[PDB]
This record gives sequence, C-alpha cells and structure tokens, in this order.
Amino acid sequence: IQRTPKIQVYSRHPAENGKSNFLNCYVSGFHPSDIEVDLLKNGERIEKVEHSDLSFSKDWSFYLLYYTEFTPTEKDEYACRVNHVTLSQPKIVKWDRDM
Amino acid sequence: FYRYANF
Amino acid sequence: GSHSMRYFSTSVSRPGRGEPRFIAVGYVDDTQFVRFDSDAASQRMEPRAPWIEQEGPEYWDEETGKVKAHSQTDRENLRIALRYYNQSEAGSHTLQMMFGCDVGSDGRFLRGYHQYAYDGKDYIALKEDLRSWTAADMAAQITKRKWEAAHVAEQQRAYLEGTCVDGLRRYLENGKETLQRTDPPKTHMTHHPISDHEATLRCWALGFYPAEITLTWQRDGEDQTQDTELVETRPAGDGTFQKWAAVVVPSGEEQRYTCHVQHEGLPKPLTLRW
Repeated sequence: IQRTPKIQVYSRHPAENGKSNFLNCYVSGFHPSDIEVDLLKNGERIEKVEHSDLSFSKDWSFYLLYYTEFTPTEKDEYACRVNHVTLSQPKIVKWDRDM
Repeated sequence: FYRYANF
Repeated sequence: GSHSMRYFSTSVSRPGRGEPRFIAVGYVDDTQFVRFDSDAASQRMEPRAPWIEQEGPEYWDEETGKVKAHSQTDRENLRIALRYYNQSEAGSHTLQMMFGCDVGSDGRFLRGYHQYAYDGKDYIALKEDLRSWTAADMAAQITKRKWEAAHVAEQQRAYLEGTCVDGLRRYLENGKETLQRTDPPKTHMTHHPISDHEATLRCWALGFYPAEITLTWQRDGEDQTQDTELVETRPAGDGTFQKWAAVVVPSGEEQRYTCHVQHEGLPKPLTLRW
C-alpha cells in the first residue's frame, strides 16, 4: 500500500512579529519515502531549507522535518508544499499561527 | 554501537 | 526510568538511476545521535548529537565499517526479495530494518529487536524470546527456514544482550545532561469561534521531552475520544516536542470541557479549562 503524508506547518516558538524563530514543516505517516517538501514565502520557494535524516515509526511509516530560520511579519505569508506520489497535486498547507 | 545473513 | 537504543535503516532501489540508496539513523530514546547516507560524499557514519562527537577515531572507523556492511547486505536482500515476490527489475522497492535494545533503570537488558519490512509491510522479525522468527508471508517463510537452520538468531541474541546494552549505557552516561533529562510540557489553551453557535478549544503542550505524552479532552468528566482532533506529536527542532488536541464545542459551553495532560515530567497530570 501507499500512505499519504500528514502535514503540519508551524513555528518552533509561538510567533511574534519581529522576533527570530524557526519555520517547520513536519511530514509523517507516509510511504513510500520519496517525497519533495518546500517552504514558501509569499508563494516563492525559500532557498536553503534544511531537513532531518530519513527515519520511521513503529508502523514503518516515514517522517521528516523540514525547517528554516525566519522572522515573521504581519505581511508575510508562509506555507509548505508537499509533493508525494499519493497526492494528485502537491498539497500546499498555509502556516496558521495557532496550529 | 551498530550491529556487526541474506533473505 | 527505562531507555532504548534504536537504529533505523531504509534502502530504496532505483532501477536505471544506479544502486539502491541506503540511509541509516541511530537514536537513544527520542534523541538522534548518528547517521549514514550512502549517497553522501563522506561515506562515513556521522555524529548528530553533541555527546557522541567525543568518540575517538576508532569508534567512527568501526561504526562506518559496520553500517557499510549492513548497506551491502540489504542491497543483496532487495534483489532476493524481487525473486521471492516475482517482481520486475524495473520497479522501485523499499527494505527497512530496525534493531536495538531496551534497558531498565538499572541498566539491565529488558528487550531486543531485529526486524525487517518490505515495501512498508512486515517481512520478518525476531520474536521477544530472541530465539524465534515471525514471518509475515510465504516469501518471508523461506527466509525464516534459512535463518533457523543457520542459527541466525543466536548471534543477534548476543549483540542485543551485550554490545547493544553496553553502548546504550555508555551513551546514557556520556550524554547524561541531554539524555537523562525530562522537560515538562508548557501548556496553554486557545479558543476561536467558528460560527454563531460553535467554537474551537485547542489544548497545547510545548517544549517537552521525551516525546511520549497523552492529551485527552473530557466533557463534564467524560472522555471525548471520537470528536477530538489530535495531531501527531511533532519535533520543535531544538530537541523538544509539541502536540495539541482540539474539540469543537457549542458556544457558551466551553466551561464543561477540560483538557488533561500526562507526561513523565509532570508530578501530577494537569487539567486545563477555558
């Protein structure tokens, strides 16, 4: 079988405009492991995003963390674009400051 | 320490 | 409390695009400490926690040797699985492996693991008695028969009860400040109306370690399983973890709901109420 990623987009710390933070996109529960994950700032792919080493859970499903340092502002909109064989089109999940 | 058989 | 060490490996074949990529990672409890990536330039087991960097050059030599050997073994195993399953040489397939041990608070061996999955499903696993195998299907039964005859379990038994345990105890001591810590969750609640008659309550746990935690919503004291949205526990990126659980409630009735938070860093479970 194939399993679709559970996607979470969030900051390391509760967001405060002007305060340096980390933007995270955590994908888990997926299979196969081939996946493409991008962070977007106002629709544009962010350069130099890092990610964790491929690992997996007890049920064998994979998880990865993608992350980059950033400083939130009122104007800037952030999102995570996840490209996976289980998704007919990439899922773009907007950063919601309370999720 | 990593571990030191085929299917 | 008790502790675990786990190594996780993933081999992925890619017909045409060269040999299978092999990635391995090592953890103690919920803290990663090493990695190996067959596609990387170094071709070395690499440190991923501060407390392992102190290991001498011989450690890194030996670990690299061991993990590279695993890498070749699982490369061979992918080819054999193709045969067993009568699958085309054109397709991409995955072979995952997990092994390691648990110890008690006194460092004593508690349990050992040595298990495989093919294309994301159980293939074969060493049972808890460390003397027998559980095979998932007819293909794995072939392997089981071979490994029984070749007494493959006896070896694994050894490592699991010896080298594995010693390594974990050693790491637990060297990384004491990191590994033998507990960080209690910092909790809060958020609240958002979603219509004239319903609102969301979300119960948050932040900055906790280790990752194990339980968040439960009750209404008038009764668990609310099936209506709670609960997200997977997620890494903050700084070595701690995050989780939330939300419920949609009738406006004005928020006070009936309580969020209960359980974590080993908490002397007493917390109850949050809006």
